[PDB]
Amino acid sequence: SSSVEVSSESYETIFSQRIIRDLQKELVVGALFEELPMSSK
Amino acid sequence: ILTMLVEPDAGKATWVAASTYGTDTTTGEEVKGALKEIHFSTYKLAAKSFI
Repeated sequence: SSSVEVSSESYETIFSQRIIRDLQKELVVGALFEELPMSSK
Repeated sequence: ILTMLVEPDAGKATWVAASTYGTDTTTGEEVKGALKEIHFSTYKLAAKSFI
């Protein structure tokens, strides 16, 4: 409880700012092919 | 005989809680062990032949 003699109200917890992704889905199809730089429909 | 001491096996150290912190229990459970002994002795082989 972090409560021996003196106390701090959760000021202490190191809110941290590091971010992450779960080995998320590899994308393999979208980029393989080539583009026909078109101008219209 | 020849007696040697075999060190006793491992005993776990307790996971104390958060309430315990700040009390005599914080120190946790005692880990206590007693050396054990192994004993060696001898037997005999003997033979006689007689010219």
